[PDB]
Amino acid sequence: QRTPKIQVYSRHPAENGKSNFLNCYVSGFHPSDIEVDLLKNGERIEKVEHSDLSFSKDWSFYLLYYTEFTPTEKDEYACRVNHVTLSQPKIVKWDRDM
Amino acid sequence: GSHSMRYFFTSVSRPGRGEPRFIAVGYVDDTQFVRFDSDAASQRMEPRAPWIEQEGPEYWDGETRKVKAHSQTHRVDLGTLRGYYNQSEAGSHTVQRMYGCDVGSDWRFLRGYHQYAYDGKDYIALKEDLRSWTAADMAAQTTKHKWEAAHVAEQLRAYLEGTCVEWLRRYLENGKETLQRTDAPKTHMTHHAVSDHEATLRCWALSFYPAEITLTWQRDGEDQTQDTELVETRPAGDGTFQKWAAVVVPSGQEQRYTCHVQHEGLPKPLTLRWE
Amino acid sequence: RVASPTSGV
Ligand SMILES: [Co+2]
Repeated sequence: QRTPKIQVYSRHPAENGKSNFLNCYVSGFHPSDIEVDLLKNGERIEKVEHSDLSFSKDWSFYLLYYTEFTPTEKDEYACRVNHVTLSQPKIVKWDRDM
Repeated sequence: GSHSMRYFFTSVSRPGRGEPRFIAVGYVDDTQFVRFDSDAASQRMEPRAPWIEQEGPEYWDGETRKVKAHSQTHRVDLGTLRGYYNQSEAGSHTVQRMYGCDVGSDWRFLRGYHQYAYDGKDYIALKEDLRSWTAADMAAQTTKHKWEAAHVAEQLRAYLEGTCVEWLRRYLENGKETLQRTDAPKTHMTHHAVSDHEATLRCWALSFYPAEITLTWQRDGEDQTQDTELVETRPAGDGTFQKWAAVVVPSGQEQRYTCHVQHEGLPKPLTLRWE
Repeated sequence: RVASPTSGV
């Protein structure tokens, strides 16, 4: 019924060459079943963890997915989300300015 | 300041095989402190904050037993609701429940709540009087008559005004080093040219706790909402939160714009201007 | 501390 809002961002201000944590925050969605991958240059990152499922006052769900990463000049990072409300996976690129 | 304890329960039916997925989480303010996940190996309520780990075996056994009982209650409910709504056994459905209590600065009871949803919509909720029920439709009305006959509100009221507030106070004491500490937003402003005569100013608030915050832009000392963007407050992943607000401005006019930051951890609101 | 479960719906 409700499609996920998506924010992709780092836990700390990004500096190239300095390890950090890549977050994908998905919220405002329903039902709870959802697929979230973090991508490095288009490829799935293997060691991704997520928070315990919870929800807001309007009953919509939220989850944080995260993994360690090192921002660089050359690597592209992204979040890929699929959900019953999406005809195809939505990919949101990480931008260190947001 | 004020404080709350809240528990959140989600059950999702799995028509193809097996029992519903069941996940429960408990929070004090914006800090998760326990969880139960039916998919996890322990099959126990588990700690998620240092200050709860000191609770003894009787605590953990009791919490585990009760949360498992919640899981079975929801399993039955999913069956009951499927019948109420005349639905197929083939589809997946969701039950959600949330309850908790708020206390004031003096740690006295402020308010309690207990609400229940089916498939993401209000189903039944305890009113603020902790005596009455809001049933959203006729299935929920059926439930409301059942819960009246079973003295359900009396039991919830006793919990919300008693056990809920008593243990909240206990937790606030045991976890005081973090639960009663506010982390003020670390703030800064970035500048991003959008053309050779227009630029985005982005006002950042980072690493703050609790999550409640207000970010506002002013131009020449009057609030501005046109050409602004405010993102939803988001978890940093380390227990703190982040937020930013941005505005597009004509280049060279940056000094007209001030970002104002209000947060419990700030005695007086902060004002930021572009460097 | 969690509450005890309520009656079924
Ligand atoms: Co998982």
